[PDB]
Amino acid sequence: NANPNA
Amino acid sequence: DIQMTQSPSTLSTSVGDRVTITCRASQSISNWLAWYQQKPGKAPKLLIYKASTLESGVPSRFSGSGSGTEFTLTISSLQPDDFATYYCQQYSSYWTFGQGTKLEIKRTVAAPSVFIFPPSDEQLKSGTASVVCLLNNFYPREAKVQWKVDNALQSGNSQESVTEQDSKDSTYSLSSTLTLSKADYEKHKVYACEVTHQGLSSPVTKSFNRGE
Amino acid sequence: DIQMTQSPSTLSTSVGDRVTITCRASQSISNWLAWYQQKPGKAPKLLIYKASTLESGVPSRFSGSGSGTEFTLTISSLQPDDFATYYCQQYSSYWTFGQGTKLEIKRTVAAPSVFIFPPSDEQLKSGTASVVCLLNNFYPREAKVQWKVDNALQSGNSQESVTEQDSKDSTYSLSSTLTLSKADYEKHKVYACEVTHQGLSSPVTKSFNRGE
Amino acid sequence: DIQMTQSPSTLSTSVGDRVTITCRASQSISNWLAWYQQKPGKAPKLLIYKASTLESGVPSRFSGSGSGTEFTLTISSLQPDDFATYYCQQYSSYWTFGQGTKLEIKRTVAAPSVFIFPPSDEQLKSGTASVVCLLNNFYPREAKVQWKVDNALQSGNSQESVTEQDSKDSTYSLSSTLTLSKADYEKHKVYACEVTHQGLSSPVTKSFNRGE
Amino acid sequence: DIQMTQSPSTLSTSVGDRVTITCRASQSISNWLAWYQQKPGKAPKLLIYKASTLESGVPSRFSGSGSGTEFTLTISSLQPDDFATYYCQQYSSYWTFGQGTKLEIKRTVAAPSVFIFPPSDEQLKSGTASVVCLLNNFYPREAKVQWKVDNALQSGNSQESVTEQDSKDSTYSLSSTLTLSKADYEKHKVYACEVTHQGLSSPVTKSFNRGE
Amino acid sequence: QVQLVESGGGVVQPGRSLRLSCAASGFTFSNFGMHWIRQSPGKGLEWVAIIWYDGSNTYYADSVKGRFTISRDNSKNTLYLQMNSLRAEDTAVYYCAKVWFGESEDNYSVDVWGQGTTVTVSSASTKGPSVFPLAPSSKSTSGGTAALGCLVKDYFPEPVTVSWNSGALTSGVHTFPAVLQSSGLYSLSSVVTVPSSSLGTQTYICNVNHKPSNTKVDKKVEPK
Amino acid sequence: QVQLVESGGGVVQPGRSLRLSCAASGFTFSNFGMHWIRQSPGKGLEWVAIIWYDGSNTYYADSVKGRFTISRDNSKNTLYLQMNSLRAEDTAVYYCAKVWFGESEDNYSVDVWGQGTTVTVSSASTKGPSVFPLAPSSKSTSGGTAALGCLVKDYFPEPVTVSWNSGALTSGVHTFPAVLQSSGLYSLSSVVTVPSSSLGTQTYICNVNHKPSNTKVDKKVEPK
Amino acid sequence: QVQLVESGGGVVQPGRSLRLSCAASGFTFSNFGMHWIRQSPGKGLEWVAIIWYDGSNTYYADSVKGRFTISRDNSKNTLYLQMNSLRAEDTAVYYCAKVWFGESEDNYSVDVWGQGTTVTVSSASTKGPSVFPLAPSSKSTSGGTAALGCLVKDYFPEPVTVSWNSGALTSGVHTFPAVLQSSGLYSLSSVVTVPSSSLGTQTYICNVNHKPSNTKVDKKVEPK
Amino acid sequence: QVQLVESGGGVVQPGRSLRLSCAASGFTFSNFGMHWIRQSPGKGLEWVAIIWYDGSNTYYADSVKGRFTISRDNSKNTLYLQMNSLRAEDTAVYYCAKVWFGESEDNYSVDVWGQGTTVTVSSASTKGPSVFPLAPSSKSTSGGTAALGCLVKDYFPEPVTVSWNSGALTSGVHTFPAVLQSSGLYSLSSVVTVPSSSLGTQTYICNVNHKPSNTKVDKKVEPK
Amino acid sequence: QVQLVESGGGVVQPGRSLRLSCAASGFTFSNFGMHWIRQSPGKGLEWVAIIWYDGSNTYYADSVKGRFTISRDNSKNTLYLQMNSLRAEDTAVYYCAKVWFGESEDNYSVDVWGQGTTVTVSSASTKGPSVFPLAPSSKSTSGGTAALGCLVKDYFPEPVTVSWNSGALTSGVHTFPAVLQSSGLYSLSSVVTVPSSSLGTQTYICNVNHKPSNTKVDKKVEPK
Repeated sequence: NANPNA
Repeated sequence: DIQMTQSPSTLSTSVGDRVTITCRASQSISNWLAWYQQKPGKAPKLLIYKASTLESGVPSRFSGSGSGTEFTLTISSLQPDDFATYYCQQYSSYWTFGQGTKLEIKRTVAAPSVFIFPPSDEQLKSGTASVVCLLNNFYPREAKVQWKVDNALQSGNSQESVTEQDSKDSTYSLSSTLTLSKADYEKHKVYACEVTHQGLSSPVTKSFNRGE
Repeated sequence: DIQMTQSPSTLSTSVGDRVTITCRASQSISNWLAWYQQKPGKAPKLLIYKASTLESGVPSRFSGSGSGTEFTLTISSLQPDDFATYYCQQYSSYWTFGQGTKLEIKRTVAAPSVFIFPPSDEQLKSGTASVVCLLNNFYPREAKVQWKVDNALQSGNSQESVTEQDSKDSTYSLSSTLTLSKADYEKHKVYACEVTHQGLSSPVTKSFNRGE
Repeated sequence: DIQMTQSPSTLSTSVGDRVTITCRASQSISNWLAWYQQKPGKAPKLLIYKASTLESGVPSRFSGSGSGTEFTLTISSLQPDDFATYYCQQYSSYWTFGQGTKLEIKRTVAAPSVFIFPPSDEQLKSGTASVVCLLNNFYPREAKVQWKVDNALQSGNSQESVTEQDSKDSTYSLSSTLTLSKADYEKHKVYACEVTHQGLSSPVTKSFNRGE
Repeated sequence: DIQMTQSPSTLSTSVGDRVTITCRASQSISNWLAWYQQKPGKAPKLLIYKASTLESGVPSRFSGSGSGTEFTLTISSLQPDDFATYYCQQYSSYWTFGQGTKLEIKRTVAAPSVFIFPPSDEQLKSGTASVVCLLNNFYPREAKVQWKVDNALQSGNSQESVTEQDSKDSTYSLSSTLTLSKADYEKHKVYACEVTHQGLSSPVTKSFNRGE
Repeated sequence: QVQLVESGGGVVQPGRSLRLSCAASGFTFSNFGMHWIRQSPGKGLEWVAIIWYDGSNTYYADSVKGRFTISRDNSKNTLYLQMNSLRAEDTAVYYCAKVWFGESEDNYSVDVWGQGTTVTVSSASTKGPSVFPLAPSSKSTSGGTAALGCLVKDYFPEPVTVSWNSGALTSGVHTFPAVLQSSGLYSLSSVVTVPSSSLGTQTYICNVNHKPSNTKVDKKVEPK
Repeated sequence: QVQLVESGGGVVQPGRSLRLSCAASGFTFSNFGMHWIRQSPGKGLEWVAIIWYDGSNTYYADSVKGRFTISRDNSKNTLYLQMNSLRAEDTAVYYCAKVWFGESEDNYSVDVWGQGTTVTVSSASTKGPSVFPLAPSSKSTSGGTAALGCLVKDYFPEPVTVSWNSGALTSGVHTFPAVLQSSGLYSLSSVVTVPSSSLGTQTYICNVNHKPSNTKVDKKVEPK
Repeated sequence: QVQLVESGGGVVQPGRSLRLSCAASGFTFSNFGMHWIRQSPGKGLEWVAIIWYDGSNTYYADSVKGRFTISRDNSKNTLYLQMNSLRAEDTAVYYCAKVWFGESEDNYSVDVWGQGTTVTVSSASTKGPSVFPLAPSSKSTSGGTAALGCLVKDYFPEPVTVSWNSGALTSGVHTFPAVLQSSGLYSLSSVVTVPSSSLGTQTYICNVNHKPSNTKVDKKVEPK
Repeated sequence: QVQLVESGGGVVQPGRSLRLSCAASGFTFSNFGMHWIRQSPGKGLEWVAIIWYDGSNTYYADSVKGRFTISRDNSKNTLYLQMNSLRAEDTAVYYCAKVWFGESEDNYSVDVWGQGTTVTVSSASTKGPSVFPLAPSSKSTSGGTAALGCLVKDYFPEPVTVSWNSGALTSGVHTFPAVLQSSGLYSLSSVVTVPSSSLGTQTYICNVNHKPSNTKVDKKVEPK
Repeated sequence: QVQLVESGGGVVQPGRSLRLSCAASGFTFSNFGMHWIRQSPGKGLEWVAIIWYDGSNTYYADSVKGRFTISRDNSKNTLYLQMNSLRAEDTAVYYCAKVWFGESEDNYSVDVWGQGTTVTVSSASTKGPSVFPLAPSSKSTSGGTAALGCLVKDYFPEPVTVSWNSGALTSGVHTFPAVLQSSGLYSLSSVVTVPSSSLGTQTYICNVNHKPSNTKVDKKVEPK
């Protein structure tokens, strides 16, 4: 559950 | 697989009350806990993330607290818009939800009205017999319905259904359906549903005779 | 291994009485002694530590005393909530508990009612023979039950069971079960249980004949 | 919970004096004692830890001593910057502070000037009556003010307020406010405050008549 | 580099037995210990991690225990599929494995069959002389094979090879090969292998004469 | 504002496949990862899958790993979920959801949920309901109030609508939630309380409608 | 307040292993040492093990050293007891307990005990009971009072529930505590005193229920 | 040097919640544990809570356990104290404090205290003050000196400022500390000594200011 | 399920280089770190290297540090190990292994091992075996059972296959594991027990096959 | 093996700033914390700063806190120390150092030190030296041995090199370490013992060289 956003 | 547990499962409360609900994780999730609100027949809405951060647009009467394995959600003053189901969710390792806590509208005790309906002649002609026991306008929700056929307790042949809180008076209605084959139905005489409820001093029993 | 011993093992007392129980250690344990109260079917609760320090929440009618090898627990005025079993525990070298003292509700003497039941023919068909002797509503608990088969005392083939004090009248009931093989049972005629109790001026004897 | 106690509660001293204050714990705290200084309207500052270690930056005229349950703080030569309140704190088991010792500027005895103020017509119109007795420029601080209404002593209906030592002349000012209902106030005639002070050979009494 | 040591290296056991193997680290590794199973000619398989967590799919008859420097693996009831080699592994500081424990199928004692083979004339023509001593179908595995050439013990010129436990009868076979130059071989006459085994009261000796 | 529109749900036999879609608007879809989460009365809320904003990383729950495949079309701003080898327990309401914006080292979850689409995995065939009257009489009368109704039994699939007197009677109507039977067919009841003095004279008709089969039934309920 | 909940107890054959757990709440679990203490009718209260707050030091009673292993998971707030090589005498009720807070140089014991979990070490197999009537007659009558009952013999394991006339008769009922026999099977009796004038007309049936074996027996007791 | 700045204090009704914050600067905040300590006139100095440098261990005073939650944000160098279910006795000045650096086996306390923030728990409503004159006369004259003043009664909350003649009169001014009354409203007095020869001719006006209610009152005190 | 397939192993002269590869399937290879671990009869199991999921951190054993380089291709789901300056003691079976999934603060090791590839570092040249008969006689006869065999000496490298009578004789065959000699050539024996009454009449031929050198030898064993 | 190369040192005026760098090779730099430690003749060895492997925690000595800033660039494998507001007492040799590898709960220090770089904080301006001869005569003669030399006085900064006869004369040369004078200029002496019988005939010239100022002076020393 890391950063899935740009 | 992280297990989540919410308490209480159901809380009867009134507008303006101070509400505190708890949420526990099977292992340490640090502070990675979110709270989501969902109204019936409606999409879930985000309330709190990082266990204590208020989402933009959420009124200040909501607050979160807790870390590690114990978390709490507090509503300082309940408002009618806050009647919904509240879920906690760990997001430290994948995502698992709790069973959910339903905030119920607390009101005075009202005993149920009990009615019984026999199977219709068309359904009896079709080979099946459904008997319906109705509990109307009662509170609280907890009640017990036992089917008795010639003074013999039934088990595994009935189904129960409960309505949501009525928008006008916050009461419940319950239907119990006893399903039997035409041969099983015609192999007995007396058919009764017995109802117990916290608003009833004594159990209420409705019964009919097959053919009467 | 420090041995602990409590006296008395059982104390019959009444509401309002001053109760004192003693506890002794096989060697000097200084003042490192704790007292625990346990009610039947419930977890133990801590009452006193350091032999004389009252635990928070404990009413002041409890007090401890003692040092070295002799310690006492005193209840200044007994109340109905205090009827329970009390264990002492040294914690000077590891942890060992005493056998416990049970505080019993003292009442007037009541003689037992004695009933006997012979083995059923079905159980004899199953290969076993149980004979039951019942003593109902007696006080105090101390009683002696002797089985006599054709006036011959039995030993090592019976088991006794005693209930706790009845909540309504604080009486006891006792069951004695004699178990024998069908061949041993059918090789005799008369089966009696004789009962002696401090409330009985003379021993009571109940008997039956096999087959009657 | 370890109780801490400081003596004396107040110490009147002069510049250049040797000051010694004591602090005692309800149980043994070994050497884990700290001393904190607080000036009025300002945050406390650490002076000593480990009961006798001087904090870096603290002038050498401060010293600590003591072990077990008795501890002392010594100022070898008092300086005007040292007029403040001193608290001890055990940190052997959690953290508890003493009540604090305030170092007061000692001066010669000065008798108070006594003034009385009657209730304003506006407050009487508002339904309440406050009578004010003022003691100006007195030392030491201990004095007694008793309200007498038609020679009847009042109790439980007055409140006192005391200023800090004046920066220029180290004097005190005291206000006493007697509060009464309009009906109680108009149901009497004479209103007096009687003052006793160590600089007064006899008590001083000021009084007025309602309406005069 | 943390050193690991397993005991015992080999354990003879039977189906249904309770098996306990131990593993020790040169320093404290907390609970970061894993157990891996490896069957011969097959890749190792994970059984346990964190010293006591069972891997998914592993039967419940496996259990781990231990902390610090001592750890144990327990099989409550041995099954025929569990005859394999078990390795412990610390993963507190890098990764080091133990020497491994091989679970052997325990059976009754069977004495070896001893056969001797002289070098072939073709190999002698090739310039080398290999003498082979064979021990067939023996248990347990411990045995001693001594080469004697004209009653003179040989050392450093032989090699031994052992088969795995036979799938059908759980026996071992061992080959000993004595290798010599043609000139060394032709400088002697008698060639014998002597075999000792715990099931043999006296050593068994097979021998031939060079050229026979 | 943000809007999510799910499509593709329906009734599917076990073992078949189905492709769900999620249309996103109100934000830059290609800059955010997305979740699929399902909700059923038996299991509550249950996360299904997550996909990165660029599709580079995908994760699945263990109960669905190897059967579901999540993908996306950033040129069309469309999220897809191909579901193969469906089981009966996969019946649920499925939501797509948008991950919130946070810090680089924080953990992430969802802030905006979609509308939801219902998926029912069952081998039951489409079947119209049987409407039976719950006739009021002395045995369904307490004082001056009586109860009557209609039992709508053995229909598939959901949903069905029930009205009374073509919608003219709504005061005192209680339509119970449907219950699933062992046969995979739904059943429910609709009840109404009426003045006992009106029985035998006032006509009560329940109108059951089942859009999947275009069924419209007007059943008259007469007293006994 | 402080709450401790034990779980994991049950019936285990001798020589097998068993893992007990203790869930703690209401306080900071990682800050306190814990005890396991067992209680049996033959030995009374008996200390088993102690563990430090960080697990660095553990101690065991001499009778269990080398067989029991105490551990803890401070991230889960859970106390564990792995029991290997169980013997018959280990059958007891096991409590976890919290050490009280005190001074640095004092000796320590426990202040709050858990609820308790029962562990029964026996080689007996699950078996339903035999219900035999204790029939009243002239030999069990004194005045207007008679005694009758039911003997519940040779069942395993504990417990069993007994009711009379489906619960309608509770006044004067005495169910004795079970006793363990030489055969490893339990047996008990349940008796009731009734007016002799009611014999032959009032029906008395004892209802024995044993959930571990799903046993339900309704035995009618008739006079002789 | 080390600097600590508290914020978040104010007036709160009993039963409501309040969140205090403490901003730290001048040192590496994440390397030190922190305390919250409060001071009230009734109890003096009273420790409230402690938190470890990483937040793993927290401790609370008995009077606040279960209601207060201490936390920290090492990325923001901020210490937090969430106070729920506030009682009247929680009115105090709250300081954050830094633990000193010491030896590994020593006991620890605080060396640097913050500025402090005032928290007032009261059900009183916002209310401007009543300004009453303390009129001088012959009974309040000793020689050439007379005394006059203003009584500032029944205001909430703190504070109020009092000046005389817009600050032109400062010699001989005594503004008493406010006292809390049984009604939950504050009250204080302000007095000043003036030359008796100036009575009746020199005008004296007290200027009371109360920023929370934007109250400004200039009351002239005339003799009777 | 999870599958790992090693390739690239073989015989290599000392001082040369070699590249091993590991093909992964059944999981997202780019999401997991990997280990290389080797096993030899002299040292047992021995960890070699570890690489992070993104390659940012790598670790090596001290005996191989500075000579081996581990890498990965997440686009091809392939793990690589470049081994330079190989020594004789590097002969072992090499496995790739997958790190298990765990908690953020736990330590990590491997849960799934690959199939393994054998690496033999030796300066020996490829050489076919010499097959010599182990002829049965009176000195190798006990009762009705006799033993005969074939000695397969001085071959390199491993492995060699031995059959009897083209596979028709398998009962009683014992092929010993090969042993490495001082000359770097392998040698082994294969024995079989036969009925003594068949000696001199039944023909026994051992078939040794070595595919790397295309060696096929059928050696007949005759008595003396 | 491990190698550390410092750079950035030189002459800096008091009050100015300077940035030191440390290049690491031979090991994985990003896996280890680093120290800066300085050494001066007045204070000996003195720890300056420590930085974690990821830079999250840094510590400084009390004498340098607030003026020095330690940082690192793991992408360049470079350690940095920005020194502002330099004082005279900061003149020392600065080493970077690598923390050793140990156990998780151990305390840590350094095992490998860098080469060191010299930092000289002085307000002296660059100035060439004055070379004066220490001429031998009868007053500096005892038997057949005489002493002569060269005094290299009042130069800045360090260092200077002294040779005799372009390096042809090295036997018996003693060059003393330089001393810093009150004026910020350095001074040293070089002496040599020669046979008295060689005076007046053998030519002795001292060659002072100062690369920072490109100063070269050849001074001939003649007897008196």
